[PDB]
Amino acid sequence: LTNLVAEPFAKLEQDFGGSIGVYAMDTGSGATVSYRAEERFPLCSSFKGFLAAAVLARSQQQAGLLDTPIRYGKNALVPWSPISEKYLTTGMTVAELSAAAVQYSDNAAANLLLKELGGPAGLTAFMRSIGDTTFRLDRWQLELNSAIPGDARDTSSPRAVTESLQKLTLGSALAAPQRQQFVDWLKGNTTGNHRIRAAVPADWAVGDKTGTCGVYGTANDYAVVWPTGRAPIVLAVYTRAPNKDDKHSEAVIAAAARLALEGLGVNG
Ligand SMILES: *C(=O)[C@@H](NC(=O)[C@H](N)c1ccccc1)[C@@H]1N[C@@H](C(=O)O)C(C)(C)S1
Repeated sequence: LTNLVAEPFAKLEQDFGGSIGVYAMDTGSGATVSYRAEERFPLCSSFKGFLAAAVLARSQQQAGLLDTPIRYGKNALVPWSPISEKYLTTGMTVAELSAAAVQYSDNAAANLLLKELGGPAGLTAFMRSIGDTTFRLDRWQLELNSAIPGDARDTSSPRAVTESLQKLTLGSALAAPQRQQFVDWLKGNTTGNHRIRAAVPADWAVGDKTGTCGVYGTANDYAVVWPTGRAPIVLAVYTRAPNKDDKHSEAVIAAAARLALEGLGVNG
């Protein structure tokens, strides 16, 4: 049921000047679209969705975790921290940091939450615990964005991202209240309007998390999509390019998502 219908991903990545990795899953029939799906690509900020899921998992065992206030000093503010910078003088709750990391890709909030989980190895351990043997986080923001060609640190594959996203949003990896909260955070994301969402009709529900490393044409998005009248679709789109100063493209991510949906026979 893989690639029942061929799509021109090769021409798309050639026009972009890099590599594109795609894995899309129709959760009803099990049919898939797959292109470079088992290659490693840098996560960039897309790790933060899984970080929020790991926080929610912990909260099943710590009833008070989400409401815990976290205070932080100016030395915790990283470039691109649009929410946490407004609460420096007050603090934010764990739930609010999680929402900011997912929905604004707030870099300081993500580092604070990583600390709570025991750092990159603690997030990697959570992904191992849901059966993902590919994902690895090695460093913190912003060093994890280096996107060096051939470097396996801070990478996963489009396929493993999609498989883990499915387990967390639709499967049994989180208890039902935490599952819906993860979904609601993804649905409220603000940074993805020009990526997978641009290929999804306005009358369908969707949640996503983006990543943009800033170098090596490296950027990405993953999403769960609920077309009306059929089962949901889970997909991941990752890009990279050979030269440090190659620019990323939002349009190429949207175009790859359109091809994935066409390949699954989802009318959009
Ligand atoms: C994670 O990927 C973060 N990326 C960065 O901080 C980069 N230094 C950067 C690249 C391009 C423009 C500004 C910063 C954050 N997540 C990105 C995303 O979710 O697409 C981001 C651009 C919102 S910042």
